[PDB]
Amino acid sequence: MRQCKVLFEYIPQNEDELELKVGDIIDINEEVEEGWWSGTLNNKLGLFPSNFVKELELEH
Repeated sequence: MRQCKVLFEYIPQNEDELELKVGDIIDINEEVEEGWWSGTLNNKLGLFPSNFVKELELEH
C-alpha cells in the first residue's frame, strides 16, 4: 500500500537502519514512528528517517 521514492541518498550507521538509494522505489507497509519509517526495496527490510524518502503518488 502506498509508494514513495527517495530523492537523495542515505547513509545508515546502525544495522537497524537501511540504505535509501536515490531513485529507488520502496513500498511502505506501516510507519513505526513519525520520524522512523519502514519499507522494502527488494528482499531486505529496515528503517530510516522519513525526512529522506520522497512521496510520488500518480494517477496514471
